[PDB]
Amino acid sequence: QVQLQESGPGLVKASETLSLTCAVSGASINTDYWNWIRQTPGKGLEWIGRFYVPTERTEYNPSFMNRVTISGDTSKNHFSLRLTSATAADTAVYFCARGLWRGYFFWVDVWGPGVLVTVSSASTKGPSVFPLAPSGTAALGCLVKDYFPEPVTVSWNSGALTSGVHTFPAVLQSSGLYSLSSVVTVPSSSLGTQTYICNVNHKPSNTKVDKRVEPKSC
Amino acid sequence: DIQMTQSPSSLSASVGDTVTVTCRASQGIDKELSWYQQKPGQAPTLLIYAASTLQTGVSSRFSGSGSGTDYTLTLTGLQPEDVATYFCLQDYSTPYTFGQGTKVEIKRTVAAPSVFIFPPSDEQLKSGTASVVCLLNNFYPREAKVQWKVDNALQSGNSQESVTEQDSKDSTYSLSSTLTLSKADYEKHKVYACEVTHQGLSSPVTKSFNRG
Ligand code: NA
Ligand code: NA
Ligand code: NA
Ligand code: NA
Ligand code: NA
Ligand code: NA
Repeated sequence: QVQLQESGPGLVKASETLSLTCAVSGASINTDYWNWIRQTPGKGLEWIGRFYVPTERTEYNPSFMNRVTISGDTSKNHFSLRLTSATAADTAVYFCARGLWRGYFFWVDVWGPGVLVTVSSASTKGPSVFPLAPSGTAALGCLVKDYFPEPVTVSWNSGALTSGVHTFPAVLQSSGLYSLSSVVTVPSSSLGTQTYICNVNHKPSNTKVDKRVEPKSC
Repeated sequence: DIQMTQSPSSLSASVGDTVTVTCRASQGIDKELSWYQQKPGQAPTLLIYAASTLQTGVSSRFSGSGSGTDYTLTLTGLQPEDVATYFCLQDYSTPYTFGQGTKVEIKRTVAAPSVFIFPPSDEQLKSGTASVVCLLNNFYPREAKVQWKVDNALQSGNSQESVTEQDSKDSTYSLSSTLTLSKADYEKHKVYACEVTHQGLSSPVTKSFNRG
């Protein structure tokens, strides 16, 4: 079970430094290579640099000039990325990924889930969570409104409810804040008996919001 | 630097079809290229490296070939699960560079949306704003029209739409339309309706609630 996990998403103020960490499990960073890659819709995937721990040798994409450095911690099985003088152009999903090097060939066999980092001159704000009350199948959801920056994670009943869940892409409001909805379709039989709570997690703000959704009454 | 040109940027295919994605390198890269699958909302996973060596554990339906500058990823027996974006990566020379990716979509039988409307929360209405949501669930094709009507008068300008990526199971889409108003203007009217037009519906479906 080789697994990789980047630091939690967050906000980076303009001109300050972007810092991330990848926690590696199932493999030692004392072998093979360790990369940071970022992804944007318009720019696609961008390789940032690779890192070899035993010799502490580092190879960076020149396009980042000398804003970037990659280091490790061999007893904690962590490696990190730092990117100074952060700018709006650095907003992206950052991936940590292992790279294997056999002969002349190099490829990325294990990627992390990726973490969104938003560069902004504004401040974090937690979401307001409102219910989408229902009414043989019914639909209900949560309205995660007015939060900054992206993203928010949404579960239902602490992960117990999975089938039929749709968490829509966030929308940018004239507010400058993001808003999305998460819906789930359940048997109409279970509305009065079963309880439905959406677990919203806004890691950029370290704000968790839990909201129950019931049919409005008289 | 090496420039990777990938084509097509997007394609649509039916279940069981064979799809081919191409990446063209700015110069010979002597088979130092790998391919990756990235399902919606997930991170990329390895498929092939060294241009044609299949990663152990990945289905044999994926195949890679190429020499010099031109490289191909071929995907046979297309299944709904294969909906994803596929990228190339050249490891010939640093900086490593990626193709722009090919978005692979699935063609399926027409499926009609299940429509639902949600009135504003009483909680939010206390704060002074009202959000009405209309949900179009599991439909295909992606094309759809949603028009808001308050007191059965067409409304425009105060709504924003959001659509999910194609479902990996049934290859369907879902859509949300959010009409947001001040509480004052929300209370100026009584009937709030969501008229939905779509291929799979005999006639436009209208779902409404009355305020009170
Ligand atoms: Na190589
Ligand atoms: Na964003
Ligand atoms: Na919304
Ligand atoms: Na060149
Ligand atoms: Na297409
Ligand atoms: Na309510």
